[PDB]
Amino acid sequence: STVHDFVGIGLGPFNLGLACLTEPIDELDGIFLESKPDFEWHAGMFLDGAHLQTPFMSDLVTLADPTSPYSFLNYLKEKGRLYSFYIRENFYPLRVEYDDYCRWAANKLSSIRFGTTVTEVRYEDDLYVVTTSAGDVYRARHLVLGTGTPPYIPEACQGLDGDFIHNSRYVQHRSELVKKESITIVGSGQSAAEIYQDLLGEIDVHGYRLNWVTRSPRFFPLEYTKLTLEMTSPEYIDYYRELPEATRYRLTAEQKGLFKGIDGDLINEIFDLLYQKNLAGPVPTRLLTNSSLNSARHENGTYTLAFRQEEQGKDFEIESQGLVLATGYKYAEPEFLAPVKDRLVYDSQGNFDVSRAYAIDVTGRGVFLQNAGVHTHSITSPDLGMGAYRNSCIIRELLGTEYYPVEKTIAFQEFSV
Amino acid sequence: PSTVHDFVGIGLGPFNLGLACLTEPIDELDGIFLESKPDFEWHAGMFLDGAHLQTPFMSDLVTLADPTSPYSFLNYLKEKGRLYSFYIRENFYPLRVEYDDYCRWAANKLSSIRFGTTVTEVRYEDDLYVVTTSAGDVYRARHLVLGTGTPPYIPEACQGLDGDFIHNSRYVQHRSELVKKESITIVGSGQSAAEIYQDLLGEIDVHGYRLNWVTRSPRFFPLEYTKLTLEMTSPEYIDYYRELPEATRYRLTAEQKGLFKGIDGDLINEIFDLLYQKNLAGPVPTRLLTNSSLNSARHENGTYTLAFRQEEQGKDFEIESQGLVLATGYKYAEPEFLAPVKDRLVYDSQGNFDVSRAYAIDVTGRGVFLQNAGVHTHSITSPDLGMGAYRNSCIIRELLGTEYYPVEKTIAFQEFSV
Amino acid sequence: TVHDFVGIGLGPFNLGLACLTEPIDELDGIFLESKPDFEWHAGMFLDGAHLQTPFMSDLVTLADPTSPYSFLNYLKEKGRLYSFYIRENFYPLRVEYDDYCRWAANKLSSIRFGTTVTEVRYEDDLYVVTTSAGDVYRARHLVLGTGTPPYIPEACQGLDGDFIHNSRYVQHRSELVKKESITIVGSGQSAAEIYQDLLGEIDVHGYRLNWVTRSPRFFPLEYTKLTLEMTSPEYIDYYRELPEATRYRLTAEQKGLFKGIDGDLINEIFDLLYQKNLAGPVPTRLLTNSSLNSARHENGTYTLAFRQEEQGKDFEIESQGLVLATGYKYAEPEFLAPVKDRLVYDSQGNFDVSRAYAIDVTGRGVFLQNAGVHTHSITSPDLGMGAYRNSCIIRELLGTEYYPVEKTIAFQEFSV
Amino acid sequence: TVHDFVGIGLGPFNLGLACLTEPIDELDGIFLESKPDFEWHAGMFLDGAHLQTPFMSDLVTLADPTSPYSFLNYLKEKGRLYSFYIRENFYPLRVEYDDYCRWAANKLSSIRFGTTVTEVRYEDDLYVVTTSAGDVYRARHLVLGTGTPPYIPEACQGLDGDFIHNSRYVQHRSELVKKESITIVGSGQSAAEIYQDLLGEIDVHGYRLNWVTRSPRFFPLEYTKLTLEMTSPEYIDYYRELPEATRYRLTAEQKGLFKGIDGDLINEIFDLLYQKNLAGPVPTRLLTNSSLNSARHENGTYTLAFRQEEQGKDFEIESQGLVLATGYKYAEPEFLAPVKDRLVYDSQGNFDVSRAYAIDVTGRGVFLQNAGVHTHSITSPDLGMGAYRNSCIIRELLGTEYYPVEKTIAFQEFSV
Ligand SMILES: Cc1cc2nc3c(=O)[nH]c(=O)nc-3n(C[C@H](O)[C@H](O)[C@H](O)COP(=O)(O)OP(=O)(O)OC[C@H]3O[C@@H](n4cnc5c(N)ncnc54)[C@H](O)[C@@H]3O)c2cc1C
Ligand SMILES: Cc1cc2nc3c(=O)[nH]c(=O)nc-3n(C[C@H](O)[C@H](O)[C@H](O)COP(=O)(O)OP(=O)(O)OC[C@H]3O[C@@H](n4cnc5c(N)ncnc54)[C@H](O)[C@@H]3O)c2cc1C
Ligand SMILES: Cc1cc2nc3c(=O)[nH]c(=O)nc-3n(C[C@H](O)[C@H](O)[C@H](O)COP(=O)(O)OP(=O)(O)OC[C@H]3O[C@@H](n4cnc5c(N)ncnc54)[C@H](O)[C@@H]3O)c2cc1C
Ligand SMILES: NC(=O)c1ccc[n+]([C@@H]2O[C@H](COP(=O)([O-])OP(=O)(O)OC[C@H]3O[C@@H](n4cnc5c(N)ncnc54)[C@H](OP(=O)(O)O)[C@@H]3O)[C@@H](O)[C@H]2O)c1
Ligand SMILES: NC(=O)c1ccc[n+]([C@@H]2O[C@H](COP(=O)([O-])OP(=O)(O)OC[C@H]3O[C@@H](n4cnc5c(N)ncnc54)[C@H](OP(=O)(O)O)[C@@H]3O)[C@@H](O)[C@H]2O)c1
Ligand SMILES: NC(=O)c1ccc[n+]([C@@H]2O[C@H](COP(=O)([O-])OP(=O)(O)OC[C@H]3O[C@@H](n4cnc5c(N)ncnc54)[C@H](OP(=O)(O)O)[C@@H]3O)[C@@H](O)[C@H]2O)c1
Ligand SMILES: NC(=O)c1ccc[n+]([C@@H]2O[C@H](COP(=O)([O-])OP(=O)(O)OC[C@H]3O[C@@H](n4cnc5c(N)ncnc54)[C@H](OP(=O)(O)O)[C@@H]3O)[C@@H](O)[C@H]2O)c1
Repeated sequence: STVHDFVGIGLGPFNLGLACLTEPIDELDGIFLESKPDFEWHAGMFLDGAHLQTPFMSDLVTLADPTSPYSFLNYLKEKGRLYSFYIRENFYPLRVEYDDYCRWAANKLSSIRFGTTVTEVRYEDDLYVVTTSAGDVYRARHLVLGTGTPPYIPEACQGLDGDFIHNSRYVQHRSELVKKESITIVGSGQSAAEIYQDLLGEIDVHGYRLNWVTRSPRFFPLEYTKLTLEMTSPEYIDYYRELPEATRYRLTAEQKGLFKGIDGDLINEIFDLLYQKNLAGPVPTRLLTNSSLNSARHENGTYTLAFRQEEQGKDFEIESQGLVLATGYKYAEPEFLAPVKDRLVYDSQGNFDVSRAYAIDVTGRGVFLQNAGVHTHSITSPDLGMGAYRNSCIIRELLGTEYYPVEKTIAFQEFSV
Repeated sequence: PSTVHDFVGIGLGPFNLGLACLTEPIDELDGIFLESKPDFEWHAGMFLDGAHLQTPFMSDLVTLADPTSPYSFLNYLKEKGRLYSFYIRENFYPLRVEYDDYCRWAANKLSSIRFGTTVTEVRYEDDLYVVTTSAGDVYRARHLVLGTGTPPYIPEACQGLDGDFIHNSRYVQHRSELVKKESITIVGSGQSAAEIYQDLLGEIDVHGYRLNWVTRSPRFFPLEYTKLTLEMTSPEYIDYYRELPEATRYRLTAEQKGLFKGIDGDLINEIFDLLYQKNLAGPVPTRLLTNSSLNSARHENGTYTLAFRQEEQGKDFEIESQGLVLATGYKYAEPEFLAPVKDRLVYDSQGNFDVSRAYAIDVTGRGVFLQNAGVHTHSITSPDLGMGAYRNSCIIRELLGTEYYPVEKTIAFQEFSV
Repeated sequence: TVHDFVGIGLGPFNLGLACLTEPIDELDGIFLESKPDFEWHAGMFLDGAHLQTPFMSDLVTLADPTSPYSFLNYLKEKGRLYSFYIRENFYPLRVEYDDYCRWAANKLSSIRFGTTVTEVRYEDDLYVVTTSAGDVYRARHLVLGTGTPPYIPEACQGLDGDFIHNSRYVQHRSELVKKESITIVGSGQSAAEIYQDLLGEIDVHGYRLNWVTRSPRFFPLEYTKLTLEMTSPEYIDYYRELPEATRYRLTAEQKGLFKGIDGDLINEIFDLLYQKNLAGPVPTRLLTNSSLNSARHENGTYTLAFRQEEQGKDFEIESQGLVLATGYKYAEPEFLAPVKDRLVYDSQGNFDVSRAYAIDVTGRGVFLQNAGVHTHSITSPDLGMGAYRNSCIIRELLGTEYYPVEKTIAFQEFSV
Repeated sequence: TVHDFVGIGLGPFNLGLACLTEPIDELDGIFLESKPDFEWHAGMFLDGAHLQTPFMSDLVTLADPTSPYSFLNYLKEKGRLYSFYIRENFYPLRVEYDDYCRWAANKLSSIRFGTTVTEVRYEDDLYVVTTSAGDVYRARHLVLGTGTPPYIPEACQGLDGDFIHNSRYVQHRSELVKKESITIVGSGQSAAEIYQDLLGEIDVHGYRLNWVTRSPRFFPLEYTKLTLEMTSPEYIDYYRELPEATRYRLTAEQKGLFKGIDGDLINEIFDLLYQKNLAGPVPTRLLTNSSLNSARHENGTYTLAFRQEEQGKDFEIESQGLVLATGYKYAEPEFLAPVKDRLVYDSQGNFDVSRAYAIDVTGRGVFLQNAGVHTHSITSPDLGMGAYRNSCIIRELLGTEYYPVEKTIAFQEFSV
């Protein structure tokens, strides 16, 4: 029956931003399929005071069209909170506020189908046939994959017994963790430090042991200096994508400090808190680096975790009743892409050889990939501050026209000669 | 010549320009704006290097009334190809030259502005306000929105003073002359004076002049910018402040000076650090004096003879300076062109415009609207860029009868009235 | 046995005088403290609370950085100097500063704890100080350092119930958080710290939280560096020489210079209000320009009659908890009754403190720590000027200037 | 006359040793310095330049806060203590620290300025130190503190023209701004301060400003407090015990821990670029990943051959002015030639500095200040660990501890 211009699979910030940007475009009509009954953005990490790491301009539309009615500032105006935000004079919205803002934006759009899980994608008669778990079938000429990056746990914890959790479900399991006699957090990303700051603040009223163990060499901060922020730019992606595949993969091993790590102010608040608590006596906490969790066993409601200090070359074990795996996220190719696997391009490492224009299929403009492209677009791939730019390039290729102006240079420095 | 507009805006500063930007998509409103200068220009004499706004960029021409408006600072940055650079800069306060460039950019997009037009006479006839220009043109409108700003103020001691002294509003144009002199004296301790002092103190070793900073103020007090005090820049505080007695309001205007005047706290601290840095190499020939009012001045032998009095201590003293920079502020004066319609304007017991809560100054309560110059009725919000959109939205509401842009009634956590 | 001086009270100002006078052998002093050990406003030991002056304003440093009683040498001895080095924060925590003073007073032998002064007499060119236990000390000079007791409004004198002055907040916090409603009177630094503490857990206990003050705004502590130059020797020289009526009118105008709120705490309070208001309306009220004029206690509930002094309207507030954060005030200690004929007073009844911090007819017999805002402006209760004042006292007691006393420190001139 | 030790060189580390050993009567030391007086990188005395470590990292404070040679006591003597207190900045200006170090050296009795060491011999179980003037000193121990001389790329060895290393920038600034083009090579803190200085006057002189660096990014100095805990005694113990190949790999991947740009300075450079770009296109280039491989001089211009080592592309830059901010490197001094057999080397040819900072076969005869990143990681050139290493050196010299040597300062653990 009906054949749309494109189907959006998943409705996270990137595909929702595409939905807000394509809604006023008449000659371009797409639909978005989302498994959840409504938008929801990492609710398990809705800690008190938690905020974005990027300014409010990295919302769904502003960096492409500040006049769009779905901007964060327009959302604050409708809620009667714009003047209060003006006085707050903070660039970073709280996560619970950004999540409510996204739900508010998705509710203004009619191109979204909530409660719809894509289970099969087929290519028939020059059309992509999308089938959902409820049996509904959609057809279109292009696809925009925005399924995000699911949680990642070390394989040493796959099949582990007990009540251990990934950080993506921390808030729902907080009441149980604070009742235990010991808690161990694995990892040292931003989520680990937030949870560590959270549990360390109440370490007196509960009396547990708090262990923070990570494989990284240091609790390194997020490199947020402005000359480095210029690498989140179109001209750098131009230079980075043209590099040989071996150079891009070697860079990704050394560029994790540019988009991961801990907020510098959070590290300093954690030290200040440690200093404050230690005035009343020794604090029952441990912080270890260069230690990789290699195996874990459960018994009597207690975990025996085996680490190896890879730098020192020594093994040690830690016993703890609570286990929070703040081990990050990792993309895996969705199973619904199996019938069209022969139409998708791959690189010499088994991952999608994403084009400069964010395409992953043989035609070069049929299947578009949101996120999951660090090996081809560097730190800009999961960046909320580049979602409107990427959606601009996707709109430009889908439409042929540059509906939203796409900047070619933004940086004072040059990366290529 | 046969047209009757809904209103005529007199003067095109940031407040009336914001009204122009906000009424442009309103078809039921027919406005026209008359500006003396050939183009927009915003205190160009204070375009010192690095100088920036005291209010975040959301206090632009439209955003607090309509973030979706095409005349916002963010949309302007997007069009200039600078939006991502400002994103990385991560600074709420635009440069002054940047804000000026943005306002000229927005005025160029409108069709309702007549530049090079100086209003000389306003008359009332046939239930219409007749506005004559210096070129002889005549515009008729049902309403008026007055936005002529606040001209410079100099003390009575300097009226009819000889020499090359300057008010701070002409500093950038006279800077290359001032740095040649043997001594410079700054009078006043507002934000303008401190910016000039820092600029001249930064080059004190390159030019070898004495640098005097003398103020009538009791201290170099900072701009009170803490957030609970910022909540007084709100509509609910205006509701409270406006309905206070006239004597109470005039007393608060004398005491609320540190709320919207004074110096940025960061600038005061950077001044001290620079004094500390320069003092390492030897005595810095600079004087910082407070509680001292300039009572008399004369220009003889090519130099100035300033007579001060330390009002708190009660002792007179003199300062000799070849340069004189009066950073003594601005003050509104009733424009001459309103003379033929003073019978239709409402005044308080002090002789100033008894500006209504809805920003009207005429007898009907909705014919002549006043931008700025309303501190005695609207407190610190009167010259605040962060309340221009709010005032214009109330003005638009009185012109239409309907609230085109939503007008917030409460924004603050605290309460001011019981 | 007759000493050179007897110090009455052992707060930070007399303790600093103790550490500064220990190496001076030509001075014999003794200090009498009522309490068993040193304790500094322990009722305000809120979590994270810190000083409002940098650590260089400790007991000795601004007079002698080499003294062994410095905060830095204290940290060195506690194995915490390097951690403090990484902390890179000028402001010690309040519990830390209390522990530091306790560590310093207790390294000295000139302090007699558990000793309350009851009467002071002048008998043949000597000051004779008798204690509550009957013992008697004689000295040629006296150094009064008894501090400033809490102040409560007249509307609360003889008030029934369990209300507290903020100076006893830490002890009574467990019971206040049980109540259905809490009202804070005042808007100083103590009131805002308590408000921030109670607002942080307003969801946990679900009480209504009121913050009503007589101040016109929640004005911040004016802390910019050019204003800090008024905490200088040259400003006291200028301020003390002003006419007494000028000084008294100035004290009403310089409240924001030392009796406000830390600007960052004000901003933290607004952000917490903004944060909690996302979930729903926060049951809190913040009112200004309101004076507490009468209070009554009925069935564990307080009825507080307020008047908005600017608007001119009365209003009431019902609250089960009442925290008076209404500041402190110096009262003439009754043990000075026999020597009142030797003390100099001004036209308003307060001690006419000389520039050299003396309050007796000889200009060098009785010295007053603190309680001198009307003569020395904001420098009187300032920990940053405790070492300067003590070196001037030592200068009078010695005849020679032991510790170098700065004459000018500021870039600006206050006097012409 | 045979002393207990001879100090060779008088930089901050050996000057600190001199202040810490002055009150030790059981120790007889002497220090020999080539300069007529103390001078600390005066070629980098740009206006506003400050230390990157707090003032507690002075000559003595972290070992003995009571020492009369502390920065705070220097400020007291200069009548500048209160103004510094108002300044409330942890970082002294470089001109200030240089004046303070000169002040401390003039108070001491153990320094011979204008004395260059030309030879070191070992005979009769003593070290023989011969100066260029022919004077001969004997002592049981030696402490080497000759610093790290400038390093320039070998592509600039024997280069013609008026090019300079950044060590001499202030002396050549007047002539640099007259040229039509200036190129800075490298991206440490030195290069960034120079770029900011020249960019600030780019509208006054009309040169083109080039900033090219082999570094992959203009990375900031990692200064967050959990990383600062790696500058600690416990991290040195863990680090030194690691295998030698592991230590040499860490020195390559820890340049951002002490050899970056101050984060505030990066953001200021970007803001200045934003500001000046408002008026028009600013004539400046910033390039990374580019190594300088060849350089030749023509008339009064330089032709520089660069290679972007990542993109794999050669390019050239035409520049009249050349400023090499390429860092510093320790080379073994020639005066150690006769005693090389008594020194210990590792597999790479560098000194195998022990945990107690010794480099001689006896493990306690010759100590090395600085020049030990491969053995003590980022603490080796750090002013914040100068008093600690000097306290250990004094412990080895005196046989036991004189100043308290902390065993643990951090909250985290590095060894398991
Ligand atoms: C706690 C946290 C905070 C972060 N903060 C920031 C920040 O401040 N700035 C920044 O730049 N980055 C940030 N990131 C990184 C990144 O921007 C986010 O992870 C972001 O959510 C990624 O957007 P996405 O749409 O690609 O993924 P997601 O938000 O995970 O979108 C995936 C969506 O697709 C749906 N879906 C999945 N499979 C199917 C299917 N088969 N059919 C239909 N729907 C499906 C899912 O239900 C989900 O709604 C943060 C990440 C985390 C975890
Ligand atoms: C240097 C400086 C910086 C400031 N920065 C800020 C800030 O960051 N934030 C803030 O909130 N406030 C700020 N202010 C205060 C205030 O917002 C400004 O003074 C602002 O320019 C006032 O706008 P206005 O339109 O009322 O006056 P103006 O900008 O002065 O507008 C008056 C205009 O009307 C024209 N005009 C006058 N008479 C006539 C006539 N008869 N016919 C025709 N045209 C006429 C004039 O030519 C002029 O263009 C600043 C003030 C100064 C001086
Ligand atoms: C919570 C709080 C925090 C403050 N923080 C700062 C700050 O950071 N910086 C600053 O500059 N100022 C600060 N102040 C203000 C002021 O410096 C302090 O109040 C300071 O404690 C005053 O010192 P004092 O010795 O004069 O008074 P106190 O510290 O009160 O000393 C009085 C002492 O004398 C004893 N005493 C009283 N009567 C007798 C008697 N008859 N016989 C014997 N002993 C007696 C008392 O038991 C007590 O020990 C703060 C005040 C408060 C309340
Ligand atoms: N709005 C916000 O503030 C916010 C909040 C959360 C996340 N984010 C962003 O989301 C992204 C991910 O953040 P994240 O903190 O959730 O995850 P993350 O940054 O990827 O951190 C994962 C941590 O787990 C460690 N790890 C992995 N496997 C391990 C093993 N076997 N044993 C021990 N440690 C192991 C990793 O060490 P290695 O270093 O060796 O890999 C790493 O330290 C980042 O880009 C972040 O900026 C932002
Ligand atoms: N965006 C920006 O950065 C910026 C720049 C400039 C201005 N502004 C704002 O514009 C407004 C005016 O600023 P402004 O600094 O130009 O003026 P101002 O704040 O009014 O300062 C005037 C100074 O001159 C003093 N003075 C007046 N008459 C005197 C006399 N006879 N003798 C000695 N001193 C005398 C005044 O002392 P008294 O205190 O006794 O009156 C006062 O200190 C302010 O609200 C300001 O915030 C903002
Ligand atoms: N280490 C620290 O950070 C720290 C902590 C606490 C205190 N301090 C210092 O200790 C001193 C005292 O602090 P504080 O906050 O406890 O006292 P405070 O500064 O004197 O504040 C007292 C408050 O109570 C108000 N008040 C007085 N009588 C009232 C009445 N009848 N009705 C309503 N309100 C009334 C006052 O309003 P009015 O303005 O009208 O008088 C004032 O707002 C200050 O100098 C402070 O800087 C420092
Ligand atoms: N307190 C202060 O303000 C201050 C001031 C100056 C210095 N310092 C400290 O002194 C130490 C040295 O600082 P520094 O800035 O003088 O030097 P530096 O940190 O060692 O920086 C040297 C720069 O020159 C580059 N380089 C070397 N050879 C090159 C070549 N052939 N071609 C291109 N680039 C080349 C290096 O690239 P690579 O990255 O590949 O090596 C590096 O970027 C640091 O620890 C610093 O913290 C402190």
